[PDB]
Amino acid sequence: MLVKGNEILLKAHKEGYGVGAFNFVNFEMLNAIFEAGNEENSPLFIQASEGAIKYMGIDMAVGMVKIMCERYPHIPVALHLDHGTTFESCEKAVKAGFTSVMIDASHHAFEENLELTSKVVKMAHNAGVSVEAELGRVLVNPKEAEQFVKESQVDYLAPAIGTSHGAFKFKGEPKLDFERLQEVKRLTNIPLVLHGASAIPDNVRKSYLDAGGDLKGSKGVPFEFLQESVKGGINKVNTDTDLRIAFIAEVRKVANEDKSQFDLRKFFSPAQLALKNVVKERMKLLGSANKI
Amino acid sequence: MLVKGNEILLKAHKEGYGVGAFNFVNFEMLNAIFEAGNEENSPLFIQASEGAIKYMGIDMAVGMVKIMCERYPHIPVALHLDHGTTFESCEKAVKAGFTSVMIDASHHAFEENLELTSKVVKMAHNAGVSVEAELGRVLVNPKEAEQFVKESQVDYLAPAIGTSHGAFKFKGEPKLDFERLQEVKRLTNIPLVLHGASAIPDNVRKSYLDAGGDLKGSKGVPFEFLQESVKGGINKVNTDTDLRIAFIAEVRKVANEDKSQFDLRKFFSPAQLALKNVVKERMKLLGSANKI
Ligand code: NA
Ligand code: NA
Ligand SMILES: [Zn+2]
Ligand SMILES: [Zn+2]
Repeated sequence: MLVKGNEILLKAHKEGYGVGAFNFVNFEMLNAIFEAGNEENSPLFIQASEGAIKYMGIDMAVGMVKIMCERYPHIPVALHLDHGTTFESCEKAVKAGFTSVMIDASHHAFEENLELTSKVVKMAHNAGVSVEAELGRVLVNPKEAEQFVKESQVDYLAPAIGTSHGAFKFKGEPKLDFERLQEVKRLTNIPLVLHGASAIPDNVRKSYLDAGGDLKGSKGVPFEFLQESVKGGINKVNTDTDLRIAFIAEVRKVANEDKSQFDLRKFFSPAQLALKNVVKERMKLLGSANKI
Repeated sequence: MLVKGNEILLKAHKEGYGVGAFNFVNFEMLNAIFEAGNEENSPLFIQASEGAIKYMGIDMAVGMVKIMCERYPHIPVALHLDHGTTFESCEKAVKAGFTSVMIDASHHAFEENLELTSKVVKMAHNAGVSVEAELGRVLVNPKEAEQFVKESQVDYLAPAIGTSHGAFKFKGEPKLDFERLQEVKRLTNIPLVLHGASAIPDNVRKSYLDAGGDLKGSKGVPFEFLQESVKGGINKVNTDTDLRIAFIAEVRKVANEDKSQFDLRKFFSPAQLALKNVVKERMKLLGSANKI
């Protein structure tokens, strides 16, 4: 059941909890996410990257979501364009039926970022679609964020607040700038979004490594990081990496333990279950559980 | 573009070629099958087992197919219930939008098989849906097949003609009973269906084995078996095992060559390609290519 992204995030903003934004690239991922939402009674914020959209076809991406909505008509669902890179991409998503689009111009200077973002906002808003943007600079400047939000009229903002991600990659340990987050929150007074905050739960790790996987290069932030960010004003937490690892861990396991197995269901059923549980735990962690 | 099963198979029956009936259990399989049909200009006979329907949900199964039809409006597509086991299952498939249903009561005695098949036919025909049935007994008796088809009004029949399958499994290496096939074809004068005729292409077997797979128990039949079957009057060739081996082979390979890989696209993109190529080759082999 598709609704504006802002309808879900404004509630989270007002009531001070976080909503996991879960990516999907096919049916297996989508089904697991919906079942998680159903079992935890949590609103659903579903994300599709530009790569995922090319992979599925925007018609199949939206099509599958609409089908799942009819299964669980009681669950609020926002279909979100994850990291749109062009106005045309966001435009296509809007026409396709997305209820939320992100335009990422955070790698550009303030003025150009504001220009492109404002352009997307005008288009999306005219079609009743919510918009997300990103802003940094190194950590974001709260007063810059204030002006950016005011002039762009974006619905939610992803501020650079400690994660090594996108145009704000750094060398060393990621650290949540809590006070900076609170300042941004106070000055903007809109839902805030957290990017590049992969948690890699212990059990998920262990499942992947047990299946012969290698995670050297994928180190996650503590659960405390996510909890503190939510207390700081974060209302949307992008979740993809954690889903992939749990999913593929099971795929590797099945391959290892039975060389003669080629029934897709045998691979992807456990994979779905693992992914579903990650989503469920994330919903409880962020506080979106029992919010329906 | 959904058309009734008999529309596609009757053309194959008249012109003496075979149409591959390809199973799918998710998006990846379905997409590869459609791309294959598009690239070989071949009609599409898509199959969904009761297990696949349980896995996907009949709403998603039909839903995805309808979406794919909109992508390739020029390709005739028959959505087929593979090995339905009850009247209710066939009925649910019909109400869901399937354009062809198979009721498998071949493990029952003639009278009971005919009775259930006839009931399914009455229901399906009333809804404009084609029906497939199966008959044996050991090899099928042509005269029995003649009476079965005449009294049941079934659209196409799967005769036990040499393959180890279902209620007609055996120990030795399968041999096509060509003259028996010809007699059944001669007496029934309807499209015939071949079950349990997996023909793993050399490259497919190699790919799966190279990836550390084990195929003990999946020998199958030579291409010539399929070719002679079509010459004999077979118009529908169930294809599932061959698709899954090609698909999983690539999945295993990706898992083997990079332990740090958990991008689902990296796994399933090559998997789709492999499956697509199997379908394309099968279409050319059976002679459905360039028939659109
Ligand atoms: Na985003
Ligand atoms: Na069948
Ligand atoms: Zn970002
Ligand atoms: Zn059969």
